[PDB]
Parts: sequence; structure tokens; C-alpha cells
Amino acid sequence: PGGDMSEPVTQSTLRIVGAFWRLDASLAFRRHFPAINWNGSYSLFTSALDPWYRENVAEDYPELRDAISELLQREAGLQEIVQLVGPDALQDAERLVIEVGRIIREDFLQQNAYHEVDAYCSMKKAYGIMKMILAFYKEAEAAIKRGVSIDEILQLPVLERIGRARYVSEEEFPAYFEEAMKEIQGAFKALA
Amino acid sequence: PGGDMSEPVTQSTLRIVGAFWRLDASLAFRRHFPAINWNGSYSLFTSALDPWYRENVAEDYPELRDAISELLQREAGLQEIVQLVGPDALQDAERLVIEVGRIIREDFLQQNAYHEVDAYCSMKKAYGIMKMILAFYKEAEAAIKRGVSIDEILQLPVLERIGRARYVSEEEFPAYFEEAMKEIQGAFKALA
Amino acid sequence: MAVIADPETAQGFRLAGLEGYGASSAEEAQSLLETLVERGGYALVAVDEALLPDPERAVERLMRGRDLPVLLPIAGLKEAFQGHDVEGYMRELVRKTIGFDIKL
Amino acid sequence: VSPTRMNLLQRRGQLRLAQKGVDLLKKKRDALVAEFFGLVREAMEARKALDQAAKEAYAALLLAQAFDGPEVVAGAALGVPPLEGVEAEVENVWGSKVPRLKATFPDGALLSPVGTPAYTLEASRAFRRYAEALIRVANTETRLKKIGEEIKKTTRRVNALEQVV
Amino acid sequence: RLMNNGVGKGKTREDHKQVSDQLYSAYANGVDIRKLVAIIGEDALTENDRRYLQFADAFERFFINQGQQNRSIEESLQIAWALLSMLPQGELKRISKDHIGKYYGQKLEEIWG
Amino acid sequence: RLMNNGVGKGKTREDHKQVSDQLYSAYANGVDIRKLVAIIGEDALTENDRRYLQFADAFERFFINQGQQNRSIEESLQIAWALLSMLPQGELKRISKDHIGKYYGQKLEEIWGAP
Amino acid sequence: RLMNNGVGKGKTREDHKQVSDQLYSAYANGVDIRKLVAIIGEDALTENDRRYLQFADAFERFFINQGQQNRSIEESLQIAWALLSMLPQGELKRISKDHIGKYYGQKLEEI
Repeated sequence: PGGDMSEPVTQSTLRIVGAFWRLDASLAFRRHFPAINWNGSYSLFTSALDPWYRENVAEDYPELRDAISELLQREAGLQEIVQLVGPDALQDAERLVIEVGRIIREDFLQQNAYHEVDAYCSMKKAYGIMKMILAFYKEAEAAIKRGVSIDEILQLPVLERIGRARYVSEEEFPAYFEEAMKEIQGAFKALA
Repeated sequence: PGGDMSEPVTQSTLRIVGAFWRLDASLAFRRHFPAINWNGSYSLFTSALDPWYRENVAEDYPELRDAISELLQREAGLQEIVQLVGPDALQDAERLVIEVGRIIREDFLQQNAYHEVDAYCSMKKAYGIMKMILAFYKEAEAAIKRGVSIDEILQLPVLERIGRARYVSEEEFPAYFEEAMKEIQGAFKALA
Repeated sequence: MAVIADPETAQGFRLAGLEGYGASSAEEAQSLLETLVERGGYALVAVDEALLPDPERAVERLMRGRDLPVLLPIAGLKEAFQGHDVEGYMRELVRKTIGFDIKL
Repeated sequence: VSPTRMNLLQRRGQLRLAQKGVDLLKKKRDALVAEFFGLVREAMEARKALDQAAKEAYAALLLAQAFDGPEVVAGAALGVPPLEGVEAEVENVWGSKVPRLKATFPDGALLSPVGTPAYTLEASRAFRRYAEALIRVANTETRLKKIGEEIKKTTRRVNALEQVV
Repeated sequence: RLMNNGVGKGKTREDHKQVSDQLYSAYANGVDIRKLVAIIGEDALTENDRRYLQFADAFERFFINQGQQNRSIEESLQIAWALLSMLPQGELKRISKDHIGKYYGQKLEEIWG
Repeated sequence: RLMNNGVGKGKTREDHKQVSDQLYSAYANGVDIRKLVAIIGEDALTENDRRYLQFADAFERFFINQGQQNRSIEESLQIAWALLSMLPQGELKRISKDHIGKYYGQKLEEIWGAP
Repeated sequence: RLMNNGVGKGKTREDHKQVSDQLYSAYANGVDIRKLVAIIGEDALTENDRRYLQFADAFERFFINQGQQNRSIEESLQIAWALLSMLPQGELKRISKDHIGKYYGQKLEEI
């Protein structure tokens, strides 16, 4: 009642369930769906499900998931400073984290329920998307370590492939991902 | 609960007690004992108690007490500018008041409960220490106004005796006090 | 570049490739420095302290938004023999800057 | 604000962030003060060297106009062309870009390399070093005044928080 | 909630849904940038930030404020596209390429002066 | 709250209390610097600050994050001293000189030389 | 609220009401000048703001801070006139023009 997460039914439910998926209004206003609050949700089933993932998705699925979780947490930590000084006052090493958090948010988390192909997403598709986001981020951090400005990194046109990947069909996806990985590699090794 | 003086118990108490002795952990963190904060504390019995002081301690005890309170007040009202730039960057008068404030709160306020002589102190002993410090500060103010640097002053030998006056017994204190006053007088002539 | 100073030093500035001139008054200096900073093909102009101590009060209105021409007070012809009180200047500077008189 | 327990928690979190922002701003301002005082010393040093370099050029121009021809000096003035290659490099100072002067200043290839003037020939050399001292003083004082502006900015922000928010 | 039952092809127009949510995204951005200006001042902004600020303002003053006139749906979508054309074509990330190609680029002065 | 009455010689190794206090102070400083270095950048930090930064990082990666290991008290004090060895001697203003002479200088060997 | 009935001609001295109003108004802007100088620099100053800060301080130190003494109405009014007299005319745009000359002379020198 009243969006109040402290009423007795919600609390009585917290102490029983295994996972907890918290919806927030601010995302729903933005028309950004599913609108799952990341900071307030949890799950107690991950560690017990890791053998299944290693055997059925990919041998390093748990590590990719953990790296994405760590990046989201670090960006959440930076948001506190972004709020009091403005986002242009950060160093480039942190603007990069802010931008990759924005990318993770609007290119991986978001999902179109009325689209004909984005409605259902297999798990190897999610693996591929996570893998190429992390590859891009690692390369971009390396390139910042070499004096490249944060602005031309945001203009690299492989971000279009990354942001469009989720609209590719489940049978058309492996070829797309194999092309995109080497295109990402070339986005930085070729500039030198 | 968490140190908030606004709860009803504390408010109900402070309306009917006559004195508040504010112990504080930040002082015992920097090795100040007893850890009574001299800024938040207060009392309401001083005016009523003045006659007994004049007749049993000394005819000027109240004025020395107010003078020490005033030195501490000024030294407190000066700390922010000391935090901003540091002690060495200040004037000669501000340096002098910082030094004399340190001397007060390290040779008069501070008291060692386990020392078999500093565990207790009379009223006349405390009056003697206050008078010693006020005399020294008057001399030093005259000197730096005259043209001596605070550095000759900080290394004066009379300091290690004005700061050692706590651990003298209650019988050997009148003699120690009179000869220390004569020494304070002497070191000034060398400044004249 | 440009310097608003005594024409006898102005020729020396010309020897240093720097056009200079002057007429020994604050008002005329402020008048023609308007053109000088409008015809500001250089990045810095100098003015003695005796013409007017602070060029900011003068060019601040016309240099608004623009930063290239830096303006500073420079020793004068009296200082050519006497000198200057450097530390008093720095100290009255830090006074207004960090709020108080320090480093004493 | 709608009064709910959830709102109370949110506001308390806001208060905590406000205090933990105030202290961070304070640390930044302390670093700025350290940098500023480190600059003030070299600033007054450049001012010192400029003062001791102005006397030299002044004295060299003095007798060159009187004890040499009172006209050869103006002839040298009309002789040498002006200098304009004073293109500046924009410079980063704590999240801001300020001008830094890199005047090219050619000396040797100009007209009349050696010739007749007796004291003028060398008095023209002194104003070179006078200009260098000028540009050093300018380059240090622009940075000093910039850092000062940043300090007053941050203290304004700290006061804003601690007194209103 | 029932909005998706009655829009789209075979109904109002095929670009209705995507125009709607693109407007939502751009307006949300404008409002957040207002919240930032309230702290770091308008001069400190970038260029795309000023474009979003301008979008929010013109949106409020031309698309919301109609005042007793009766607008058909085509007029409404026309105004929406004229307002969307302020943003760079590469930022309309919720609209497809063809709808962009055949509706982008109208100016507000043309609909009315 | 009772910690002080259960440590020291005869109960544990006698450097326990001061090592505890020193670890606390170092971690606090590291966290504050880690926040500031986002708006200043590491290049504008003094040297002791970069020391504290690296210390806090290694602290939460070797001391806290221990996994399912069963550490004795001696292994824990070893790791604490090997972490404190990052800061320059003389910065450890809580500890007394005897213990600093006795245990300083070790480097991270065991936590990566063993599981 | 009931002040306007109890003061003035025949009840107190004649100038009481206008003196009180001008005193309030003069203390009002001194405080806000002190508020603006508190954040922006005191470099951006004018000639009369100095007058007003000085007035605010002498006010708080002589008019308000009366210690334990017992002041009759006449000498309170005299102290108030003394504190006003260190502001030029035209700044005293609230008092009428006859006693603005009748009482303006004496300055704070009497303590």
C-alpha cells in the first residue's frame, strides 16, 4: 500500500522467499522495462546453480556474471560523487565506468516485450552479449592508459553493433557475435 | 541510543540538573584524560559559589578562572584557520595563543588518575598552576610585542617546570610555586 | 606585443619587437587600451603600477568572456632606481584569495 | 514529501550522503591550498628575478640614449620590426583550461645583425631578457589566480551545503 | 495500460508506438539535465545537454500547451516529429531506420510560425 | 567491546592490540583517499596517499576475502604484518618500536605461496 | 501588536514611533549585508554598506547589551538617536524632517 516496502505483508514475505525482484517507479516512468531495481533485488540461488551453468552454458559463465555485478556495483558507488560534483568533473577512468554502466543498462538489461524477437532471449545469447560488452570495456580501459580521449571512444561505431545485438534472432546470432568480437578487437588494434 | 541528546530522557534531565560534564571519546582517542569536553560542558553553580572561593582560595580566584576560560575560548575559535593552512603559517599573536592553549590543556586540564601524586589536586594547587600560566602568558605577550620571536620562547627552560608542576606534592607545592614564579620573572628580564 | 608605458621604454620594447606607448594618466590609458584590446593581436599587455594599480577594473568590462590578453602591473620608472615591495603585494593578494593574512 | 517509513529511510540516506560529500569537498580544498602555497613561493621568486632584470635593461637603455646619440636610439626603434608570434598553448589546471604563453621570439636572423650602434646594440639585448621575465611572471600569476578562484569556488560549495542543505 | 491494443498498423499509424516512447526517453533526459543545471549552472553544460534542455522546454511549450484547440492524430504526430528533429538523427535509438528516413527533418516553423 | 581483556601476552601474541588499531587507521585513510582520487586523479596525490590506496586494495583482497580457508591466529597476524609492510615504517604511529623491529619487513609470500 | 496605542505624544516623547521604525529598518539591512559578505567577498562593497555594518555592530554592542543597568525611556531614546546619527541623512528616510534635525546632533561619544 502506497509503494511502502515496509508494510507487514512485504516484510513477512522477505523472510521466506528465495529470490526477490523489486520493481521501482522511476524506471517505469522512463518507459524503461522490465524496470527491475538492481540495487534492491537479490537472489540466494546463484552459488548452487553454478555447476549447471558451467556444464550447459559456458565454462566461465560465473566469472562473467561476477564481473558484470562488480561493474554495476562500482558505477553505483561512483554515482554518489557524480551527484554532488557533476559528471564532467570525474577523471576519464571513471567517466568510462559511468558510460559502460549506461551501456550495460540500456543494451543488456533492457528488453522489449512487444518486439517479435527481443521477447524471448536464450541463455547463450545473454552469454555472448555479456562477453562482448566486457571485451569492449577492457580494451577501452587499455586505450585510456595510452592517452586516448574518452570522447572519441564514445564515437566508435562498434557501439552500434553492441547496442543492436539484442535484436538478432536466435539462429542468426552466433555469426553476428563472431563478427562482432573481431570487429571490437580491430576497433582498437587497428588504430594503434 | 546513538548519542542523540534530543531523546526525552536527556531533555527531561537537563532541565533539572545543575551541571553537565560531557565525556567524549574523541578526546580519549588522542590520549586526553579525563576526557571531558570543555566546549559542550557547563555549570550553573559558579556565581553562587564565588564568595566561598574568595574567602577560602584567593581574593582573585574568579578572575583567573574566567581568564583561563577566555583563553580556551579564543583558542577554540581559532582552530579552523589552523586546519586550513597549518600552525607555522600564522602570525605571532595567533601562534602564541595556540601555544598557550596547548599548555593549558596539557598541563592543567589533563590529570593522571594512576599517578600517586597527580591523582588528586587541591584548590590552592590548581590556583597556583592557573596563576603561573597567566603570568607566563602576560610576559610572552609583552615580549613578542617587543620583538622576540616565538621560537626563543618555546625553548625557554621555564616551560619544563611549569609543565612539571602537577607531580609535586601538596607540601612541596608552595615552595615550588614561589620559586617558579621568580624564575618566570627572571626569564622575562632576559627578554627585556 | 603591447605595453602601455613611458615612450622612452617603449622604444626599447620596440627593440624587443614590442610596440609600446603611453601618455602618463589612468584615464587616457584606459581609453586607448580599449582599442588596444580590440586590436589585440597579441596575448599580453603590460602596464606600470603607477598608471593604475589594477587593469581588471578597466578591461574587465570589454574582455568579458575572452581570456587571451593577460594584464599585469609592472615596475615603473620610480622603481627603476628604488625597487619594489614584493612580499607586501603577494600578501595582500593571498589575503583576498584565501580570506586572511597568512605566512607571517 | 509523502510521509512513509520508506521516505524516512530515503531522507536519512540523503543526509548521510550530504555529510559524506561535505567532508570530501573539504579534503579537495585542502589539496588545493597545498598546491596554491607551493605556487606562491615560485611566483614571488619569478617576481624577484623580474625585478632584478628590469634594472639591468633600464640602465642599459639609460646611457644609450644620453651618452650615445639621442637619435640613434629612435633610429633603432624605427629599425627593428615588431614581434607577434606569441601564440599560446591552452593549459589544464584542475578541470579548467587556461592560456600559457609560448611566444616564439626569434632573435638572431633579424635585420642588422651587427653594425654601428655602440650602447644601443647591447641595450636591445637587455629588453629581450626583460620580455622573458615578463612572460614568466605572467605564466605563473595566471595559474596562481586560477587556483585561487577554484579555492573560493569550493569553499562557496561547502558553505552552501553545510548551511542550507 | 490498454494503449497497445489500439495503435499501430491497421490503426492510427505504424510509427505511433515508437514515436511515443522516444518522446518519453528524450523528455526524461531533459528533466534530469534540469536537475543537474540546478547544481552546476547552465554555462558548465555540454552541447548535447543543451540540446536536451531545449527539447524539454519546447516540448512543454508546444506539444503540451494547446489550449482548447482540437488536434487530429496526424497533427499530433506531425508536431511530435518536428520536435524530435531537434535531436541528432543518431540519438533516436528507439525508432527504426525507415520511420526515421521517411519522417525525420520537419521544422516547427513550418507547422506554424 | 570486551576485546582488550582477551588479548596480549599470556592470552595471544603481545602485538595483537596495536596491530589491530593500526590496521583500522590505515584502512580508514585508504577508503577516504579512494574516494578523493576520483575527482583529483592519482597523479595529483602525494606519495603516502598512493601507499594508502594500494594498502586498502590489498587489504580487502587478502585479509577480508579469505574464502573457505581456516586461518589460525598466527597466519592472520602474519598476513596483517605483511600488509602493514606496504606503508613506510614510521607511518605506523600506533605500534611501538620493538614490534616494528621484530615483525616488519615480511612481504606477501604465504597467501599466494599457499592456498 | 498593541504598541501603536501606547506610545507617542502625551504618552511618551513624540518621536518614539518613527525612531523605532527607522531603528528596525536600519538594523534589518545591516544583517543582510553581513549575510552576503559572508559568502561572496567583502571586496564587492559600497560606501554605505560600511556605514551599515558599523551600525549593526555598534547596535548589538550598545543598544542590546545593557548588562544589569536600569535605563529610563529617555536615555534609551538618546542612545537610539546616537546610534542613528552615525548614518547620513537620506539614509534616515523614515523619520520626519523636524526632529531629524532636533535630535540628530549628539553622537555615540557619550558612553
